[PDB]
Formats: sequence, C-alpha cells, structure tokens
Amino acid sequence: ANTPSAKKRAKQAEKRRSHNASLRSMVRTYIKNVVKAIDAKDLEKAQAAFTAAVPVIDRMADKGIIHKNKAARHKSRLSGHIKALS
Amino acid sequence: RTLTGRVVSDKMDKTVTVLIERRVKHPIYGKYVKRSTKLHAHDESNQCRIGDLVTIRETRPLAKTKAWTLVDIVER
Amino acid sequence: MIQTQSMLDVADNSGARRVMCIKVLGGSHRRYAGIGDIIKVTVKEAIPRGKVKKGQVMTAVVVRTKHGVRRTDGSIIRFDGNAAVLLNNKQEPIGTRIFGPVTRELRTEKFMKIVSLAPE
Amino acid sequence: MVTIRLARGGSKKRPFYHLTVTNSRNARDGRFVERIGFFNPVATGGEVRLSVDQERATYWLGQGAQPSERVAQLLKDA
RNA sequence: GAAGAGUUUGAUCAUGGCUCAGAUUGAACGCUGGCGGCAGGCCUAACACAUGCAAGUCGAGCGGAUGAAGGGAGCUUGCUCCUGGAUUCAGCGGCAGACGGGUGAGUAAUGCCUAGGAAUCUGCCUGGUAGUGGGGGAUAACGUCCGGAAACGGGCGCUAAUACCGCAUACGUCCUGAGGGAGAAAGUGGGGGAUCUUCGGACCUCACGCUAUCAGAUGAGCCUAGGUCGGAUUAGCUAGUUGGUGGGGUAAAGGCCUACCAAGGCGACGAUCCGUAACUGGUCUGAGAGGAUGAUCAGUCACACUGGAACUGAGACACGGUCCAGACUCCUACGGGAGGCAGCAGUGGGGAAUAUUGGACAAUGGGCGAAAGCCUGAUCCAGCCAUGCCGCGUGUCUUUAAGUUGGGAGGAAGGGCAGUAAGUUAAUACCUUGCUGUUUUGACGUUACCAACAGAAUAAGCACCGGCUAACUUCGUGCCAGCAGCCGCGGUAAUACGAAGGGUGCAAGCGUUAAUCGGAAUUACUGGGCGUAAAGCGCGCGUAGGUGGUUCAGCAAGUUGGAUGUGAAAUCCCCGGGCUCAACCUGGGAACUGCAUCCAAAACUACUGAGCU
RNA sequence: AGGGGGACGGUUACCACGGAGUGAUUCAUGACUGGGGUGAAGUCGUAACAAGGUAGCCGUAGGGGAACCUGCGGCUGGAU
Repeated sequence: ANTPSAKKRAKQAEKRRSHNASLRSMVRTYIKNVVKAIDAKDLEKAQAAFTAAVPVIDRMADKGIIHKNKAARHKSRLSGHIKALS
Repeated sequence: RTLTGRVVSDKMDKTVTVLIERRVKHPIYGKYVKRSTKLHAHDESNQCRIGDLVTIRETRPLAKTKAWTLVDIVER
Repeated sequence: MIQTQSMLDVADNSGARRVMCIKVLGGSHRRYAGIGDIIKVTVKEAIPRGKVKKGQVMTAVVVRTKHGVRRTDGSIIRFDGNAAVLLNNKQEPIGTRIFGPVTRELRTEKFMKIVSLAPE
Repeated sequence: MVTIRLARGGSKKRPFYHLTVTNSRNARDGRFVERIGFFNPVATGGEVRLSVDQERATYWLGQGAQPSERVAQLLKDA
C-alpha cells in the first residue's frame, strides 16, 4: 500500500494545487483584459489596465507559483504592442 | 568553423540547402569514398542561386532541421 | 432474454459479448423470462481469449431487461438494454466481475454473488 | 551536495578506499567527479597509507565541497 | 607474431564441401566429493503473486494532547487541589520521498558513442552584494453530529505558527531600457550588565533559519556533424510535411502550438515500409585484420499491471504519489471498501537450469537534525550451490587442513564530558564554535591468526585404450546384442561391441550434450575465383557513379608532420606493493591505432584557370 | 450597497480507452491434394555410359503408361 509519509502529502499537494490554480488564473485574466484593451484599440483605458496587471504578474512570480522570466516576457509583449497603438 | 558546399535548391525564401561534400576513407575497405552531406543554410537576404558555393556558421537553431546561417558567397 | 431467438448482452466478466436465448427454462410451454429467470443461451460472439467460445450451449441468469421488473408499490424499474450473466452447471457465475447495474430481485440465495460484484 | 567521501573498493574483509569527489546524487562506487588519492587501513610494509594530493584537494574545498565526517580527520593526519 | 589431420579415386592431381585437435560459459546434464580465500548464481514468463520488511525525519519551526520529580498546604502519609516541568507523538508545517534499489519491455534514431555548439534553470553547497519591519484572513488537531460492523467518509463550530495574504521597504534583479513603473522576507533556541518595565519582552550577541541578486561549483535541458540491424520477393514517401511573417507559448532556441502566405521537403551515399535489438567503455576466439558479442563491474538511456494525463515541487509527467480508463485480484456485516514484488527474502508457474520469509547500521554513504542521534533488504556481511577461478589436502615414524583447548591483532573516524586555550564579542562578560591532554563508551561478521593435544584415526574419482594419439592379452557375444566425432567395428582365435584383467589421460573433478570463434584463402580489404570443376548477361547505346593522357601556376578537400584538449574510471599490458603463496587486490605508467581545432608542407589526386597532341 | 478577484458551474477544442463499417498485412490451423527427400527396393522395363546395341545433349513447340519421340533452327560435351 502507501505510507502516511505519502498520505500526508496527498492532502499537502491537492490543497496546494487549489491555491495555485486560483492565483495562476488571477494572472492570466489581467493579461486577457489588456489584450481585450488592444483589441478594442482604446489606449485611453489600455494604459491604466496593464499598470494594474504588472503588480500582479511579478508578485506571483516573486512567490514561486510561476517563474520570474515568464513575467519578463509578458511585460515585454504587451508593451511592444501598446506602443504600436500610435 | 568553416563548412563549404555547393547550392542545389533555392526556391524557398530565406533558406537554402547545399551539398557539403567530402571524401573520406572506408574503414575495412581502404578506398576513400565520397560522402555527401546535405545541410540547410539560412539566408538573411536570399541572394543564393543553384550552383553557387557558400560557407556557413553554426549558431542556435533557426528552424527545425536548420541551425546554420549564411556567412558569405565565396564564389559562383 | 424474454423469449427464444432473443439476443442479449453479457453483463459478467469473461467470454461472450452477445448470447442468444435458445430456451426459456422453468415450465413446459413457458414463453417469457424476466429478471432473475434462467435461460439457455448460445454464444454468438466472444472475445479472443476468454472462458467461453463462440457457438457454445450455456446457461445464463437474466439480470437486466427492457421490459423491466415491477416493485410492490406499483413502481417499475426499466433498463435500456437486455443483458445476462452466464453460469456453469452449479448455476454459479463464470466471470469474476459484473458490469452494469442489477436489481434487488436478484439478491436471493443463489444469485447474491452477482449482486455482491455488481456496481449497482 | 558535492562531497569528498570514502568509497569502498577492494575485497570483502579487504577495504580499500579511493577518496572520491562525488555529487551525493550517485552511488558510493559510481560516477565520481574526481579521484584524488587513495586510502588503505590494512597498510603493512611497503604500502603507502594515503596519496592525498593537496593540489586538487584545495579546489573542491575552494569550489564548495565538504568532508563527510571521517574525511575531515584524514586531513587531520597531516 | 600465424603448425593441421582424416575423408571422393584402382591409383593421381586439381577444384571443392564435410568431420576432427583447441580455447572458451551466467552454464546444464551423468558421475563422485575434503578444505580455504576472492567471486558469481532466472539465460526461460516485462508471468501471477500470500506473508513480513525496502524512506521516516524533526518538539531547538507553531498551536494543542500527558503529568517525571521536587518543594509545601489540609486530611495524616493512602489521596487529590495545586505548584511545576521531565517526557513522549497521532494532527499541521519544513525537507527528503525525482536518491539509493531493480529490470531490459519498448526504441533503427537523436537513444547510445565520439567530437564540438549556446538560447537555460539548479533546493541544500561556496564567495560576496542588499535586507529580516509592520500587519491581516483562514485552517487541522480538538468539539459533536450524520453514514458505516469496521475501514473510512463530510456538516457546522473553535485556535496557532518557520502555513498563507496584502501593506511598508529595492544594492542588484525585470519591463520600458528616454523618463518612469514594478515586486521581497519568519521567526525559533543557547546566552547577556547599564537605562524602559512582568532587566517574561525590548535592545546586545553569536547559532540554525529566511529573502532579493551576482559569480562559481555541482547536476539537469536543448541544437549540429559523424557513425550505429537485417531485407528491393519494400521505390516512392510526405501536408503541419518544408520554409516565410504576425502572434501564441517553453526555465530556455525551435511549425513546438497557431492563423494565413508560398510549393517546397526526404530519398538509390537505400528514403518509406518490414523484421530485429537498449547502447557503450568493453567482452570472447584471433597472428592481426577481424568475427562474434553486451551476465557481475561503470557511464548514458528506458520502464514501473497496461494506457492516457497533469499536479505538487529546485528537480517527475513520480517504482513502496494522486487522477482517469482498462485488464486482473481481494475484503464485505451488500452499507461501502482496498491492492499492484522488473525492492530484498519467498511462493507458485514455466523451464535443461539458478540461492536465505537471514545479522546489524560497527565501517562507507545518503535522508532529515542546533547537536544528540533516527531510519535504509543501498551497504557492510552471513547461510545456500564444486558454478567458475586459485591454493590446499588424502600419509614417507612428522600432524597441515579438519576438530578440541588456551591464546590473538586489524576493521574506531569519533561521540559523551570538564577542564585547557583560542576569536568572532560592545563586554575572549557569557553563550556558541575549532583546537589541545585525560577520562567514559561503541564491532554485524567473532574472527582471521598464534600456540598445545589424540593418532595415519576423517579423504579419489572419472573416462577411454581400432586409429593420426606409440594408454593397446584373453573371457562372454556371433550381420546377434551393440558402440562411434571421421573411417568404420560386429557376419566364430573380436586390439573397434558387452565384463573382468591391466594401463593411461589429470585429478574433487573427469567426461559429453549444447553455443561461440579458430583451423576456414570455406565470402579471400590484408587474402580467392570464372575455356572445360560452381561462375561472362547474347550483346549494345549510355544515367548516377568508379577511375581518368598531357604542362606550368594556384588552392590546401584526401594525403604528411608537429602542437593541444580528450579518448572517463574499470578492464587489459609491464614494473611493482599485499594476502605465508597463487588468484585476488591496488599504486605507478603503458595502452587507448580515435575525434575536431590549430599552424607548417606542396610530389601526387580532386577542384580552379590558361594550355599541349 | 457593492466592486475587483477567486471558487464550484455551463460548453468549446484537444485526446487515451471503447464502438462501427470496410480493407490491408502477418501467424497458426484445414477436409483434401500436388510434387520433394530418404528408405527398403516388389515391378514394367533398358533410359544413359562403347558408334550403349536407334549417337548423346540443349532450347523449344508439339505428341505419347513410364525410364521417353519427331520437326524447325542449334551444339559437338562426335567418331570411322
């Protein structure tokens, strides 16, 4: 059978998965709204929308749910097309 | 850091394939045979036609089955 | 299943995929068999290696009918598909697994092995 | 994880060590990073005890490897 | 550093196959057995698996369970109210479980091996660079209820932190790189005299922790070139295929994912399909070339009943994890549940054939820990088996082995402790730590090994004997019965077959069944053939290709020399060191004919150019 | 109040296993057959080896219980 050393981490993994599922989805809905902002072509809300997102993309990267250079790309992808709105 | 082959197909943009030929020995037969090697070379500006001779450089891969770029058209 | 020539799925583990009733057992001019009744089958279709082979006169308990079985309040329980469990000459099941539901008219003194394996 | 460690060669009831530099990701007797000199606690006449060369032994202490427990008090035999 | 015989014929010669000497193995089988040391022991069913064990660790990370003692109050030594704190350890939390271990099923190519290449992460480790402040919401244990015989589920209600979430804060670190924006942490224990007081706290101080980065070590991931199994009685395959950009995405490049644009890509140097197989260092026979080959050993790969899938984590698509599906199996009190030995034993079952439900963490590791230590079927080491490989013994009046007794090293590095000195200290006040000398203690195998004792008491077997094997009477049997590798032998004096009677091979082993290479120039690169022995298409035109008259000059691809990194360690080859000797063990080198890079060379070849007949 | 943001939802692509139809390609088996090999050889026979008692042999059509005959082009591996 299995050991209570592993039965303890049965709870310690899936409960931790549930916290890491939400915080991960709390990232990518902020990026979707600043792609909805570019797809609406309105800079006048797009500037205010991803400056709400950048404190979330790296704050999650700082605590090891995701990696810190996944943030570094998405901070450089969204800015390289908001500049294209000109 | 220098590999040389003659151009055999150029009908795609930014990409060319050459025959980097060689003549090396057969191990148990002794007769030096030719062994053709058909690399893919990436062109930045697509200036190579069929029958040209080029040299290439290795870098990070530029596509699948392509990790070599164009250095210079040596001759034609 | 209910009568002869009727063709019916196989609810237990090993062997057949389709059996056909060739005789309803019980009485003399007995013409129907519902859930809990004993029929005589032949194996019309089977898996490549199992405990029964194609073309084999065997005995099976009817576990799951489309005509259904009625309860004492008047309620009926009625399935989508005909199915039997093949038996040996002990009238004990051959397979070690039962697939699909069964009814509580089958948890008698002879067929509670089928009930104890079923995912009812 | 990088470690300088006694590693059993030799025969049964005939110990011989290599003082391997290992990774603690492997076994005792496989995939060492470096063998610096040996050890032999059954040393009798003509057999040198330990071939510890401090030319390389400085480097893994310099690059951050550790004695295990006994490897510290073989360097204390100097 | 290389040995051939026998056999086609009345005889010969030549071509050509057979059988034979040898050495070998992971060994069987038939026989008979005294011992030591190192070894090795499912080659078949990646077949199914009862049973115990193979990774639990931590209270000095946090709440909460239980009360060693001791000093006292009553009753009067029975008892508890207390006071206290010794201790444990199921529930949270950190780390590990991604290692050690096993097996070789899948894989014909990016798996392995050799060389190189850059567009990346790495917990613990090691050097610095900057930093540990202030808060907030939950949550198990616990309380009870419900369902259940139990296993377990799932309803609310409590509480914690080295568990989590904001806020503060930014030397790097990320984005824009103009300016600017962004985002971190946790505290616990051993102490401490002055001021704040409950010198519980605060502050001071080291120790383990914690964080934000850089450089490194150590792993781990991509990418290219090379080669890597049998077939054409498999010749066409290919559409996300081959490129292009926009985006999307991976820790990281990349049709990896995507939309649309174009019609490319692969392949006769063997594509695709088909059968087969982990690969390599190496191993075995060999003069070598090679050929065969991957058991112990070590590197990489791959798998975990079968298949798909992510999750958590530094690291997995995780062997004693979860999820789903399948096959199978099991407990049921019919409510509901559980299992995966290719982990060590062991069991069936298959097979010619392969071991003990062992001892201990004392050595070496690891895994947690401030440290003590705690666990480990990895390991150290033991039974079992002539299974090799060595030695050794069975007597020529010694007593070796064996057995009795008495002795007797080496495997132990250190831990406890209580001084002693040191240097971080703001205060060598004090803790904490490294040093020193003494004391205390801990060996699974418990012995090897030395020296006494009784007495040859306890030890040999096997196969052959016609030839070319220089071991070579007869008795029984009569073309019977049989033996044998090639000839053959037996049909009535049998050196060929069955005993006895002797020898001989080499010995606790001897033989024969099987497989490998060899001799085999019998697939001939080294190193063979083709008028008649086997073998010239019936001959042409000619595609790829193989090779190419002639001269100067040039190139430096092949060729040639040196340079440097390697070609892991092991194995082997010499010199040694040791076991009392040999195996075995290692130290030193030698070896590794290889690979690319680098410069030097220009007789010849290709290529380049002008020519020459 | 609520908002932001999560969670269960709803359904959309992707896919393992399963299903269905129709084919390929392999392996085992199959009544019954057809040659092949080795035997032991009973048999019609004499087919080859001599100029083998009709010279053999090869291709091919053609024909016939068989070991076998003519033709057309073919060869001496054909000798007096």
